[PDB]
Amino acid sequence: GRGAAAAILSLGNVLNYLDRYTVAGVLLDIQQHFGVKDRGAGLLQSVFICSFMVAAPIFGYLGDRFNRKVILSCGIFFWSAVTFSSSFIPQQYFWLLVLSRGLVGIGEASYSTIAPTIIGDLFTKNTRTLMLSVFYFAIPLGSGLGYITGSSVKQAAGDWHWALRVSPVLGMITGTLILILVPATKRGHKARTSWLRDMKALIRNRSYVFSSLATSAVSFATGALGMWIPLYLHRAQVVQKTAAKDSLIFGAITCFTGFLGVVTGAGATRWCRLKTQRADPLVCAVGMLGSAIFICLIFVAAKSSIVGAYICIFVGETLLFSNWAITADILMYVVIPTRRATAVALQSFTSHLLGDAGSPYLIGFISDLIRQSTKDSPLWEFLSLGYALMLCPFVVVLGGMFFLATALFFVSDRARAEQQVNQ
Amino acid sequence: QVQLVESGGGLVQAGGSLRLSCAASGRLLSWYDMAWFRQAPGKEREFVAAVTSTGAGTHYVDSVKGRFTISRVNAKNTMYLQMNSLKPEDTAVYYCAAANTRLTALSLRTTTGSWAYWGKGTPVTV
Repeated sequence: GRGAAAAILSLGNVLNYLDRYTVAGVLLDIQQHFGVKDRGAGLLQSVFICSFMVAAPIFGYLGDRFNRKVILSCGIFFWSAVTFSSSFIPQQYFWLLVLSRGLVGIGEASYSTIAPTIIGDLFTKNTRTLMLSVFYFAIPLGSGLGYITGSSVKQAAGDWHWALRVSPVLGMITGTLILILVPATKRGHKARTSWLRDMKALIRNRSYVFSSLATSAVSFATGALGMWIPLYLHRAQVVQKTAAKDSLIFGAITCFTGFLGVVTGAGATRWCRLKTQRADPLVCAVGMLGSAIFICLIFVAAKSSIVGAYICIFVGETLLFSNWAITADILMYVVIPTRRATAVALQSFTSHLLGDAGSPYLIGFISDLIRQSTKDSPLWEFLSLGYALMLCPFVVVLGGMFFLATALFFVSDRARAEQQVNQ
Repeated sequence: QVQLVESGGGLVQAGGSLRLSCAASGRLLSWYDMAWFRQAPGKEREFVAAVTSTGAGTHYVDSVKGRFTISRVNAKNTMYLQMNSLKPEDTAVYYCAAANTRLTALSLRTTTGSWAYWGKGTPVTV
């Protein structure tokens, strides 16, 4: 039975996303403990994403050098040990935690780049598609589990440190199993010149660049929200006269909204392709516009009620995540197969570069700049963070415009791809 | 679910010109790469020509280049084929086929089995 390897890799990916988003739930505790402003809070996630984006292509290339199971297990052990060590960092030191987050990002990039190739090599059928679908559905569930685990451990233990201590141990329990229940596959296949030629061909392409910018905007919005929303909700609750719950609620909402958004995007694409051939970018653009509207609406109605904020977060995150299952189909319809893989790598770089990497530190810097100009108070800091996160709907609308431009150039670039393939 | 209907095929005098129209109404035609095949009386199905989704790619046979033209219109949801200077060996039944669009070499896809969708087929006699 080869399904044991798929199951253990799926559990490992769940734990990977849990470890990635554990810091999100206890960002407030970390800020209170270390006596730092929002700049460091954003910088943690920024460094994590930067290390992830730098290391992912390197590990992807290294996966064809030696056995992938060994390097995958080594990366899992490395990031687990780094997190466990970071759980015991002295208060007066802050750069050590940043370096630990960078090392964890390196390990997570290694795992995320290596494991899907192993899963794809294990199965060659519709079962491969089903297993990849499960492995990728593990993402929102993993993020929700990370949020709720951080909240629950912080509440029960009484100290946030154990939040970084519970996850690594399971990783070891995972890693050994991966060292045992993952079969070894005996598979194999001008590199710089090929990269240069593919980059030159792709730059001249039109819809590909706009789609990459749109997914970069999506990554920007998702990173900023997933990094700052629980803290913003806690500040809003502090503002209200009424006296961990927010993190659990946001984790459950994140999981449910990710699954629902993927489902509704797939359904809208299925039931809208009959109208016209440009359904794939149009659905994404409509979802982005709706998500931007609801992201503005939550900040409009955050001060009034928290139930409305939860509902608006639910709807906005669903609409925002609706594009994840359609971006790949947009990409594979324009780029020719020979240059597809490289294209993905470039996108997997660009979406991280202009998007997820800069978003948390930019939001923190804007919030700090606004807060410095005014006397420090819970109301004023809440307003400053709200104004900082008000930049998200602007980026979401820009991504919607980019999706509209992709729809405009869709048919022309498809025709160019067809005539190049047949040439 | 796409239904293909052929029209304009029939017996014609040698050396003339003819137009064949393949119409689809089940779904949108912009999602399908189309092609024409012929069933010779003494042979099996044979590839004739093919048109990609946007019409930017065309492939023919060594005995077909410079004699046949094939194109499509998605606004009217119909593909057309023009045959000129017909040879006596062209008397056969022609089938219009459509397949899910793929960014593969159109010339390499001439296996008469990859096209999951077929039509009624019309006989043309020279």
